[PDB]
Amino acid sequence: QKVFGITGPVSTVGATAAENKLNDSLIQELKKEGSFETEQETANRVQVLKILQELAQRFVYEVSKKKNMSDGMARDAGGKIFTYGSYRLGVHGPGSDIDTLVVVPKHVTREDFFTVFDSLLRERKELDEIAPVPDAFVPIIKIKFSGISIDLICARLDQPQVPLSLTLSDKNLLRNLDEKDLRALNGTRVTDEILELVPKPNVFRIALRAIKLWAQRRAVYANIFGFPGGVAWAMLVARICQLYPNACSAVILNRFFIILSEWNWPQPVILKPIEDGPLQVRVWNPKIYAQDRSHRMPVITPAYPSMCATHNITESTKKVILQEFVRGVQITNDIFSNKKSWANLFEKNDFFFRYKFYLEITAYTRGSDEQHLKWSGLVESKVRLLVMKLEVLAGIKIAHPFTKPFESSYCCPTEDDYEMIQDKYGSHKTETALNALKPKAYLSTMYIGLDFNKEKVDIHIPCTEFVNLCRSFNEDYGDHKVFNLALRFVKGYDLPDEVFDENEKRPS
Ligand SMILES: [Mg+2]
Repeated sequence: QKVFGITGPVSTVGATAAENKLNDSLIQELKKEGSFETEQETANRVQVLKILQELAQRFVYEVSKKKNMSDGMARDAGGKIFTYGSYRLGVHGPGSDIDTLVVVPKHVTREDFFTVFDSLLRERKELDEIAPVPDAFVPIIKIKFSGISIDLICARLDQPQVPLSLTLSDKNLLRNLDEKDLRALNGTRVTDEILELVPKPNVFRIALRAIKLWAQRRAVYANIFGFPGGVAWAMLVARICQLYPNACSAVILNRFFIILSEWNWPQPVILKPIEDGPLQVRVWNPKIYAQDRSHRMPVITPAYPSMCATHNITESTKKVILQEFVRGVQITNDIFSNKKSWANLFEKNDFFFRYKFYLEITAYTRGSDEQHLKWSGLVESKVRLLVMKLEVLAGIKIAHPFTKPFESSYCCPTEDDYEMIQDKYGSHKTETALNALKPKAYLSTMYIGLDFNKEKVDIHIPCTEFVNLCRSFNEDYGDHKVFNLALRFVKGYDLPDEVFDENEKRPS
């Protein structure tokens, strides 16, 4: 049974009463920490999805009519919404976006999605916000609609109709699709497979809710900065579910930390045998592809074509993940022996207390929210490259990127003030000299914690290269009247208080 994975179960023993009690405690702690939304919020999501399906049909219909098709053929053309990622898995929370895919027949172009479908959304009274990003890895429209955040992508099939009955599991659907359409289909195909690959979906969901919370709190969740993201975490949980098909989620978590802490990296985590299929694309294969051999902690997607979802993991972030696995073993063991609580497991990281030195990376923009989102996105996208350059330097013991940029915005009349913002920010010694308060200047700041092992050592070259790289991406970047980029080396005693919550106090 594929549900027991590629190695067979470790144990088919069922949960005991004591284990189920630990599981009840685990669920109550998840509830206390806000993991679950209300029944009303779930209803609200279901309603917006009905509307999205209606609009997806209307979109395909309108495009079809514009290309001179009869009413019947335009109806027949169809159009269908799917969800993927956390909502589709049922592990979403009150804040969560719905990752949503719009699948359209062959005559409906990506251009049509960004014009006709985009306009259909803008005509709705329920639309709160809309931000099209036709450039992203997967071209996307991000919206808020009746208060719910929806992330919308589009895939064009090589068939003239998209009926309501359509499922995406048939790998023949991938024939004749361009790279972007393949990418677009991959998310939903993988999510759907993960669900079919675990022995008991609700055990999986509770375990994954816990790992998502744990990973966010422990600052090991962010694919962009070299940590596993949602799909990778989902697959790691799924693997352990297969090994203990009759276990309770609390037991899955204990076994998870142990197994992954002890695992023989770079040996891969795989949920089902790697499939071949009808395309000429490479499937993950460290035997024959040197890039694949380089993956440090490979977590491989099950849907054809299999790929490594954790390719971004670096030398430094691997160490952090493994450290966090070890803490998890210690703590869950203690919870099982009734010495510690689930709340102990989910305690927030102490990133800003644990290093003597930090590198601050600040992306400034003076203009619209749009070009800042684009600029910072760009700068944010390169941070992992700086980490890889820093971490291989002789003097550097670790270069540990934080997982979330600190965001800020300001009243910036001149022209002068933008200059003054770039100056007093990043150090607690000079930061107080800000206000008001908060025409606008944006900031995104990433932090890299540094551990060094005649002192120094000199990190300025990779830093300068990083700045030059980010400026290179177009002539605008590039400017200096609008876009700017700063790297600052700070001691821990001198970190800005944006970095501590009103719950901790700064070290010295
Ligand atoms: Mg998302």
